[PDB]
Amino acid sequence: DFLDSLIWERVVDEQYITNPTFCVSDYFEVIRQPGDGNCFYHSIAELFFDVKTPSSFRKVKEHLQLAAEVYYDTEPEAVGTGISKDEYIKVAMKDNEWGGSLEASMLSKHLQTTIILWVVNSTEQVTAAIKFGPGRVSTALNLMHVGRTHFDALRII
Amino acid sequence: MQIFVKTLTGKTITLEVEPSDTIENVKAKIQDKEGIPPDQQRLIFAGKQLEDGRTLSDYNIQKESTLHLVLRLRG
Repeated sequence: DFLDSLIWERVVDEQYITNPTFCVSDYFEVIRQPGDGNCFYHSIAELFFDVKTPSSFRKVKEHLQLAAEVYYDTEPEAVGTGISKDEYIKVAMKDNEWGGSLEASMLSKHLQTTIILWVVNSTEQVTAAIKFGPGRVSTALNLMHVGRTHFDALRII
Repeated sequence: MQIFVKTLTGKTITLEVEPSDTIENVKAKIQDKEGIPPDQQRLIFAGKQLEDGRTLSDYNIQKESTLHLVLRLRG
């Protein structure tokens, strides 16, 4: 498989990177998420549960709170802020609040799946990816970072 | 002293820098040259993310070294 042929560069703590270039539609099917401010979480809800409801994202946000409780203090991305664990949760858990790499990292440890964020072009072309956890991409949760501000969901075809 | 900085899309940046320069210092130099805001930069070398307080020599970064630049991805 092509996606599994991609080599990943570990750079810190089971966080891997990779810089290919290909068209997402060739390998992935895209399931679009609304422009909520919750699209990051919706994206997880689409891939993690059987049936995705509009209120499911709160179950993954529930998991985040549980995950931050025990992982925040050892997260590399968090360290490079100077924001306390408590300072972080009273903002992340508020409605319509953006998320991304920090929460991807934490959650991958918590739900024990590996999560990937595929940075994409206005030409719907991937140019970079970050993997969180040691998994291969097929058995991983694949997310697409659309603008520099949006997340949609991806299923391997 | 020229160092190398490799981004997520595989793009390299050449940077003149002095071993005594802090990590905040280097990030500020990246903003100059590439328009990347410091608060959005993750500087990774040797298997660890650099911290603002320390200098370049505290992670023993010397001469032709290549650090990773990872953008803090939010959305």
